[PDB]
Amino acid sequence: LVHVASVEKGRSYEDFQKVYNAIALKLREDDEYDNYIGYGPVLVRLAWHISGTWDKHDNTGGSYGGTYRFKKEFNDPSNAGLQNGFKFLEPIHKEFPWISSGDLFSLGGVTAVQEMQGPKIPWRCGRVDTPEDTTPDNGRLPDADKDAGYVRTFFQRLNMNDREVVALMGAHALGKTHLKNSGYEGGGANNVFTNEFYLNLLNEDWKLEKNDANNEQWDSKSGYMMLPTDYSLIQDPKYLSIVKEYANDQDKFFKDFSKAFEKLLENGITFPKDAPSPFIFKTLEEQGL
Ligand code: HEM
Ligand SMILES: Cc1cnc2ccccc2c1N
Repeated sequence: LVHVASVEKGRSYEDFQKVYNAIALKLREDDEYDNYIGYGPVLVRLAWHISGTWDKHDNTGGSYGGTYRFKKEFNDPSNAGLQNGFKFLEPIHKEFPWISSGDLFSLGGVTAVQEMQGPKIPWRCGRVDTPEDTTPDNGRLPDADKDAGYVRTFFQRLNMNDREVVALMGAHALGKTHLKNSGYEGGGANNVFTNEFYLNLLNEDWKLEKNDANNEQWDSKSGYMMLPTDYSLIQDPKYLSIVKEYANDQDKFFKDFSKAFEKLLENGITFPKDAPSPFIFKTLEEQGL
């Protein structure tokens, strides 16, 4: 099963910079969402969930086909809460109806990372909408109540190794869990991309507690939380070494996250030899906007 990137007809960097800018300006504007967190973190999670359905074994799922727009995937219990991200992107799609759904969802995640002061994430266009019958079944996204071995095995299906997994998990610096979405609660309210997830893991005094949904999570008296799968990164000695590395080197974390996130958003896509190079979009701040 082959998905060949096909550039939206006649479009080039400047077109996609315009879409980036529209997303970024709306991120600035709609600042009240989720107790003033803003839409940045949910857009990152949306880009990951539309990509994280991929299966390397048969090339099903993945960001290419934009299948989150269909009911089966939109209604996946694992995706509860992401409708807010979809709704945010609706007026962007109405203004730029030529962009494919997979390109829009993945670009939303790139734009959010960068606008939240994260690393630059090179991004490639050319995902093409596929029909409703290509929508992956529910159950391909990961459970949070599990251990390091589960996490490691899970991510092999996405062709990610230990360093890639630990780097990607650093996105849990962003946003928060919501009891009604996932059965986990808390995590404060950060909307600036940093390596703080790793600092929090190593430096806080963690207690294993039950939340109001009767699920276990790790809590600190400072008011932070970690999912069982988050905490597994310091329980496993291979993951712990990498956590320590990222806790001690912001730039390395940024560079490794950028690579892993681009890879995640491109899994399953065949780029022709004569496709455009990846685009690196300027932030609003870089443009003086
Ligand atoms: C073992 C892997 C992972 C598990 C089990 C997991 C689980 C979760 C859970 C349960 C939530 C809370 C959802 C809610 O209540 O609203 C969440 C939020 C989030 N996840 Fe993950 N996640 C994983 C990996 C990732 C990855 C790889 C990324 C992106 C690179 C990511 C990005 C985020 C973001 C940004 C949020 C916050 C969303 C918000 O504030 O609305 N997650 N994740
Ligand atoms: C501090 C922390 C830890 N884990 C998280 C998992 C998902 C989303 C946000 C998180 C978060 N802010």
